[PDB]
Amino acid sequence: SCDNCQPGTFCRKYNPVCKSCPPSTFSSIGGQPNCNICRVCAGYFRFKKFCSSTHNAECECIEGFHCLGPQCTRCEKDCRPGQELTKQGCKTCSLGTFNDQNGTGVCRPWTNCSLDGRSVLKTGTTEKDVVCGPLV
Ligand SMILES: *[C@@H]1O[C@H](CO[C@@H]2O[C@@H](C)[C@@H](O)[C@@H](O)[C@@H]2O)[C@@H](O[C@@H]2O[C@H](CO)[C@@H](O[C@@H]3O[C@H](CO)[C@@H](O)[C@H](O)[C@@H]3O)[C@H](O)[C@H]2NC(C)=O)[C@H](O)[C@H]1NC(C)=O
Repeated sequence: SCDNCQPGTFCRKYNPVCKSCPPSTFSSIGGQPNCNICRVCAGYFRFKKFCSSTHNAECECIEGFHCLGPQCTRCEKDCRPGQELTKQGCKTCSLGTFNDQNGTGVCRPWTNCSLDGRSVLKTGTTEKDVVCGPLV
């Protein structure tokens, strides 16, 4: 029977032979009637894993970008200041928080001048921390 075939092959029900998957195709399961066409990673994408007869190629994003979604279906540009990288992609810092860093970092809460026993000299932004004053 055609079900005794190993991975990296294709096999037909009417004439059972475990013929090797040809170049730039693959099969992970076994003795299917076809091989699947190998993925290519170009443009904004790069190869994280390459294709072989047994496994598919897997993609990365280029420098300055990052994978978005389940199986890196798209690339997103790395976050600006005032944004943070989350699972749903770059998102703006919520009120009271900030991030001054470009293409990196995490939204951290504003300095609390009352907690330090000080006055507020300048107000906070999504991209800028509060500036505190003297001690009261
Ligand atoms: C400076 O920080 C104080 C206290 O900060 C506390 O500790 C920090 C390390 C963080 O964990 C903070 O999340 C935490 O607040 C801030 O004062 C607090 O403000 C909150 C939000 O307005 C007050 O909550 C309210 O409390 C009343 C009852 O008192 C409720 O009815 C409201 O529904 C609401 O929950 C909270 O009372 C207050 N806490 C204290 C201990 O004072 C302050 O906002 C902050 N200042 C600045 C300028 O950012």
